[PDB]
Amino acid sequence: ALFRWLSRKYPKIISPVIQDEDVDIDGESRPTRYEDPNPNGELDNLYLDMNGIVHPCSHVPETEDEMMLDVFAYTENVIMMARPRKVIYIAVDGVAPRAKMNQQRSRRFRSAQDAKDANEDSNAITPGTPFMHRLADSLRYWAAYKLTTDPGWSGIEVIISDASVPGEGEHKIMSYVRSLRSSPKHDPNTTHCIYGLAAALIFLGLATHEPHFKILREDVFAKTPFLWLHLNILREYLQIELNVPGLSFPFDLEKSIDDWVFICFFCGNDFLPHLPSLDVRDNSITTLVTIWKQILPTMKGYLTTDGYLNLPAVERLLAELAKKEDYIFRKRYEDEKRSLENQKRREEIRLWEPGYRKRYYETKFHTKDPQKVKKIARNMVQKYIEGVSWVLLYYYQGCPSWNWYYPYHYAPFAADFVNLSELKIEFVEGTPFRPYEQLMSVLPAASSHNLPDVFRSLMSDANSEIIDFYPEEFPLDMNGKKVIWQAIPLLPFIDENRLLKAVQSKYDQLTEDEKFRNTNRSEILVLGRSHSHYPTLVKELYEEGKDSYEFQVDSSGVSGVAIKLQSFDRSGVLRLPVKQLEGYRHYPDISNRDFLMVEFKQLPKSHAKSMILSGLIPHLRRLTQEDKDSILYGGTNFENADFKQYIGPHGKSQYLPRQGGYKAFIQIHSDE
Amino acid sequence: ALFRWLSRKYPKIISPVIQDEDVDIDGESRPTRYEDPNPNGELDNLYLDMNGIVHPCSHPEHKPVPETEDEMMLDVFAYTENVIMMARPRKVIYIAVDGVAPRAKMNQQRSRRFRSAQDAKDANETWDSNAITPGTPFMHRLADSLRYWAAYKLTTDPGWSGIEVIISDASVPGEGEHKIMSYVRSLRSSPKHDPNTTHCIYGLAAALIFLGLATHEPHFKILREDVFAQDKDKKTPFLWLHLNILREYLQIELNVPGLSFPFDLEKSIDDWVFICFFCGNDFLPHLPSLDVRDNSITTLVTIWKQILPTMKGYLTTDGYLNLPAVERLLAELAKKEDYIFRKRYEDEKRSLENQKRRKKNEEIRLWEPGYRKRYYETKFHTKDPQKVKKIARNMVQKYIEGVSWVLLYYYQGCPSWNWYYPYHYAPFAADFVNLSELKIEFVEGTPFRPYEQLMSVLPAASSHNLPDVFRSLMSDANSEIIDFYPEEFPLDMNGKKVIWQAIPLLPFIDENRLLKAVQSKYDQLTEDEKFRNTNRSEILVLGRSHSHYPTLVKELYEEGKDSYEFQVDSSGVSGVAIKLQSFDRSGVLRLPVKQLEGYRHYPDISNRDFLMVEFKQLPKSHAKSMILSGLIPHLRRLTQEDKDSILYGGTNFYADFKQYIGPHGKSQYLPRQGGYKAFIQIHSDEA
Amino acid sequence: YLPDGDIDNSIDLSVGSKHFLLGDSVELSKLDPILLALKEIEKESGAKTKDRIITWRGIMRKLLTLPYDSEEDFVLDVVSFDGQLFIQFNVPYLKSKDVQKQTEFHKKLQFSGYKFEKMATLPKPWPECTRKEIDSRAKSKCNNIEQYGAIVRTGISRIKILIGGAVACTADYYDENDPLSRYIELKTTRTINQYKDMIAFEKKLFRTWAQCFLLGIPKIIYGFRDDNCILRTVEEFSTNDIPLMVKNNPLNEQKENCYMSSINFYGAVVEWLNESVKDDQVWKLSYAKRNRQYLVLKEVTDENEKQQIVDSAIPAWFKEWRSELRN
Repeated sequence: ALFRWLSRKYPKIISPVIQDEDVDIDGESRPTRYEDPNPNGELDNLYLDMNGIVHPCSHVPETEDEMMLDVFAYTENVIMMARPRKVIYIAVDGVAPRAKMNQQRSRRFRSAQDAKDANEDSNAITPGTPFMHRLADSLRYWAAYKLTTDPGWSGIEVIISDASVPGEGEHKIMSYVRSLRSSPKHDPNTTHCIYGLAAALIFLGLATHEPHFKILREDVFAKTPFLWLHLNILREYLQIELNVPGLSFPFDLEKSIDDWVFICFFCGNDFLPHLPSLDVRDNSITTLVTIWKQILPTMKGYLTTDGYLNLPAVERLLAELAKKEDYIFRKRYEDEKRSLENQKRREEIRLWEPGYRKRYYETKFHTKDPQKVKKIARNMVQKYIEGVSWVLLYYYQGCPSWNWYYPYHYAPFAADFVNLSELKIEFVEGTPFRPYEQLMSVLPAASSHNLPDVFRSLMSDANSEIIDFYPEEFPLDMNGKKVIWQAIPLLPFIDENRLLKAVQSKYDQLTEDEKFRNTNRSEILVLGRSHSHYPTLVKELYEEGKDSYEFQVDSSGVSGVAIKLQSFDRSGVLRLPVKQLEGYRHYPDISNRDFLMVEFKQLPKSHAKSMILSGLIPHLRRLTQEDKDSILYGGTNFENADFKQYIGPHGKSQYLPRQGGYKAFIQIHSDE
Repeated sequence: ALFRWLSRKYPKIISPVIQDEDVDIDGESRPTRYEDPNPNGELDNLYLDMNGIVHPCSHPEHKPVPETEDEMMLDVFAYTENVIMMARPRKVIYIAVDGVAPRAKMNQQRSRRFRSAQDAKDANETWDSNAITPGTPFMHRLADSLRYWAAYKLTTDPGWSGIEVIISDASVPGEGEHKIMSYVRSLRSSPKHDPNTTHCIYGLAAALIFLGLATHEPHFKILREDVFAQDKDKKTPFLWLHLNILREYLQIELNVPGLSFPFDLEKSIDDWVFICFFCGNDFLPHLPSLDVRDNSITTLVTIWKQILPTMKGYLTTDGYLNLPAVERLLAELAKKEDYIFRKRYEDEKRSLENQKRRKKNEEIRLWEPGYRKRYYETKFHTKDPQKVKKIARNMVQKYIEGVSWVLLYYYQGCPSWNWYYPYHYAPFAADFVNLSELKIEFVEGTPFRPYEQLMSVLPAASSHNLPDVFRSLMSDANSEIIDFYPEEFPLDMNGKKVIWQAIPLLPFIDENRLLKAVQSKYDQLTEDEKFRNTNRSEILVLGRSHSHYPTLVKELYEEGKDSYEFQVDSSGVSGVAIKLQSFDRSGVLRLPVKQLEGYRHYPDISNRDFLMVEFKQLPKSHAKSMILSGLIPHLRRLTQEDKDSILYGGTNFYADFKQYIGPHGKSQYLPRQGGYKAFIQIHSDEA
Repeated sequence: YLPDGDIDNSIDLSVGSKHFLLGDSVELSKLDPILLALKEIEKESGAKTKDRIITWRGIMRKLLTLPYDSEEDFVLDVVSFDGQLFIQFNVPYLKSKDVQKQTEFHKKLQFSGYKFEKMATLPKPWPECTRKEIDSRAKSKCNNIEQYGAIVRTGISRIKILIGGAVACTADYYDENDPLSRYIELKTTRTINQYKDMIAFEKKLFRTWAQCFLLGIPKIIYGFRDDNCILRTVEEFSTNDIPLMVKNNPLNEQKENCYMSSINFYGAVVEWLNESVKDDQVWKLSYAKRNRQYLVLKEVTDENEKQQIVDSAIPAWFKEWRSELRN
């Protein structure tokens, strides 16, 4: 989807990964050693999104123990492929916010329908299943083994955030990087790298405003090859593309990026349905940015600041978009008809016809009272704006509400967003649901086996008080390309107040093992025996009996608060829970003398500001004149390069040699 | 050329002419009388361009083959009758013939004239198409021939009672469509002018579209042939060119939002017209980075749109430039110069790969960096940077003169009949810097005599047209100006596609040397040639049954008046009228064609009914540019579809409506908001 | 001169309000201009004109509007020097009008009217009027002193009346044969948005039609300023068309045509004036807003008020001028 447009419009931000071979150094035919220099380029931190490995599709192992070893083998490959040197963050989905619950019900309920017609586990990955518990302890063993059995892993921390940790997968990564920026000692040249598949990661890399960033993913259109996605390269495009003249206020690419990623969230996101006149594959992102730059000189400020909206500014933005959809709807119907006879030569609304606004709200809501339409179409704007505010905060200030959700299946037209300033926005943070509450609110009727047996009565019984929330069949509102490719599974939204009363009646009937799985916890952290902090923490957390010790920017760069782990025993031995299988390297048990497992916690939250740090060293520029001229004036247009250097902070000067600087004067007059 | 771009970008402008004849009125298909209502929409004025008809060479695809002058005169008369019939004017006929051209023009057709001689010699191993020029004996026979036709039509057709015909033969100084422009501006300075006087012109040049916007008369159009299927006995289809509808287009496009100064569409059009004069014209070579075929007109429009919000005003005002304003436009364009050079070079290489799948030394390499230095010493053959720097700056100064001289030439008449661009090439947009420091001036001068132009425009292969006395100073090697007459010249190919579009490098004619020799030959010229070697004033011919026919006779034939300030009238003509010499309205106007009975008979008429008077324009005034007072707009053709499909269409290159032609309604203003009538227009019929 | 683009540009009518000076009505509402005009009329004619009623358009329009627009209070001198009734405002009443003149909203309205007049005119004909003075109309002052006017010899019943009139501006030039047709009167009011707005509009058009029809001015260009003193829309009228538009309005179709009644009442008033005073007898014609039934035609006496009124209204220049006229 988006990735193809990014590739074609921006060609240089994508590059192949030099996996080299098994014997990386020739001459002596030395096999790949971790301490060897990385051809891809030196890297400091690395974040893993475990979803891309736990659910790699490829539609195959069938039992849990079959693919645990496969996961370890594959994960070990990607780590070697990048070779982080400071920190390894492992992110696993927790209990996601209520907004994503509804967008997740339609995902699972559709698969239930995909099961029914197939009849004529893939749903065990969700947090709270026993498969996660086996997986959660599986990572702890792998982290301990790698550190204590690899010379190259002496000074690399590993932070594990299992499914027990509340929050979405990437949301854990985003909150962690922001916490590192609140420490005044933070090094502004810690190159990052995050591995994932979702297209939101490209935008979210720019949210951190860390220029030395990159994303790792395998080639979708292809040992599997992998593609580097250099965000620092992309920032060079954006600061050229978004540099428009005649501004009443000074140019600020940092705020420009914030606005740029903001408009990319109307075209498409995972919390709110797209506007009826907006389609990602129809190059709608170019439509908004073109509109955005035309109107930009008029306003006195940018659309958003540090994730906070400027309602007068956004009200003006889509105003001229509300004067284009008529042409857009006409173009869609015309091109669709033109496409109809293309292969031949070789209704309710009629969006192309005028007055569609009356038909759209009348048909989609099965009523035609003008007052009712006015009430609904005005209430849509208030809710839709709240979500955009909620999403923008969710990517800059963490989760601002654990219980908010969009209560309607369709988006308003571009015209209805008027009188925005009169609207009021209020959020309540609340607490995320327990994993069991998250399960049955997203698991369909065909996957009760993951759910504990006690709660199955409220799920499948016809006399269940909440059976209305569980329909076997639902209408499929087409509203899409041909039939079901984007069908809307119209499902009554779950009432929280009714739901919470019923589920808590079965807490007393669960086992202690499952009760242990019905509690939110905090992430952990491990340390090598040869690591610098191994004596320090043991001296404090195991010799002085310290309850909590506070960190700062250190040798690895990690920060936060460490607390002794009660379950951890210094004299114990960790045993691999997965039964060893042939064809794989046996993993021996290791005593706790060679590592330490300490509970971890981040710094207190603060209002993060979106501008670059101080002392930041910028790399070179691949963009010659031809590179940007083809973008500045190219309009619509249809590999080895250099990665050993031109990745990290090349040079040692924070500033650049320009104008009358003494050093700059030397070079310009050196030639003359 | 650009007409195709106008058709593609603006589709609704073109419309077919309803060439309906022998209408079956009341059951009889009788011939259409001139007084019958026009199905094309009513018309007031009609400005012909005889240079749009008199070219046997302009249509060589068929075999007209005009051998005898009588045949071509009869064909011209028939064609003019046909075009007037399908047009049906009602007030005034203006007949324009190219006169003595301004000094900055014949050089542009010296290349064309010498090319016609150059390829003719190579073709040796057909009528003299080079005879159509002022001062030749042919025009003298043509000038008087049409005067008979004007007299004939007035005194025979009952529908020509109210028509006034104004004749401006080639003896009248000034270029053809420059005469039309000046004439309308004189009618503009009369306070009694009618703002709803619909006009139209028959013409072939593409500049007529821009000039029609220059006059700022909304009720205007142009008469034009099909030029679509004519490439291929039966009537050739014609196309209307509704400039009033085009004004609706440019109003939408040139409405850039967010301006520190109020929007003014008629002021924007003046800038828009000025935009189309770097991309292409026939007084200055185009910029090396500009090509109309490459849609460069769309380019300059884009840079124009981005620049305006920063600017405090418009580039030009009433034909006078704002040098700081144009400087920003030119400087901004200089950035795009590098990109397009490589883009043009790559695309043709990409194109050449397609045929490969199917099947003065240049070497500047504009697509390679550093071309700016390499460009100049390549052309001027001097490696010294000081020589290049001096030449490059000076040559920019002349170029700015031309783009200033041409703007006045289309808005305030010819400002100078001595200026001419002294270089064969245009400078890059980068060289357009420090413009505000430059100074500009002009001198009106005097027109060349019709013979003087002939030696400055005829090649060595057409000594017969010029008087035989001057052949010694023209073709013989002993002539002091023979250096101006080379048999062969170096055609600088300039890396084009075909030789026909190259640059015929010729030495520029010295003014003093050109005329000094002529003054030694004036004495021995014949009186008939001497009379043909003198420029005169235009002629107005008036019918007997016309309303103002008695008034002129009352003063110019009874009171012995000399000058009568005619001012406005029923036909709308204004100016000063004088009587021709001792000419009497008692003789007979003979027919000099010697009709062969091949086409009709053309009976001859005495000088009793009609009357001709020497005419003259109103006194010259500094003509401003805005719409008049009391002007009534026509019916809007665009309904919210081409309004949007041109605002956001970007690239769209994939039954006549005369009801939209002419003024509609009687209100000067459109009913909007609270205006009683507007309130009645919406509220009264609502309830 | 006003193209549609200017009213498309949303011109502001409130700019430069503080610069709006204005003269006093005491010396403005004086017959001295008409007196001078008649002075040359008898200078080259050599005999007194048959005209009897001589006054300004304001009195005539007020008394025409009286049968239906009676919200006016005034006092009129009825001096009858040399058998020619020189009706005009009572000069002591003019001083009292200064107190009656009194605020700020009304003055803002007059400034809006005069700014609209200045914006939609030209000191010179459009051809010869150079661009600089075209784009300088908004930067000039608004002088309520200098005016262009003419004397009109209208007629009712069997009496010839001379009326002066402040002509706003001619249409496109000055026609030397029938100047009345080319004349235009400029007025502006609040934009119409409901039925009450158009009713007040109709009353304003009634009084404006009375004004122009007494002066015989065909064209009416009528501005529509908004709440905050900005022109929004403009539209034109013809004098003869006004009654037909008024009595054939589709919206709020609902009595009779007040125009004929007003004309007949004005003719009766003229008959009353020419039948009441015999000669050289000063009166005071007045009407109270509470009267609503009658007209107060009282004569002044005591040989002091009469003499001072005669001297104020008619300067001795005209009085001595008639002396040689009788010779």
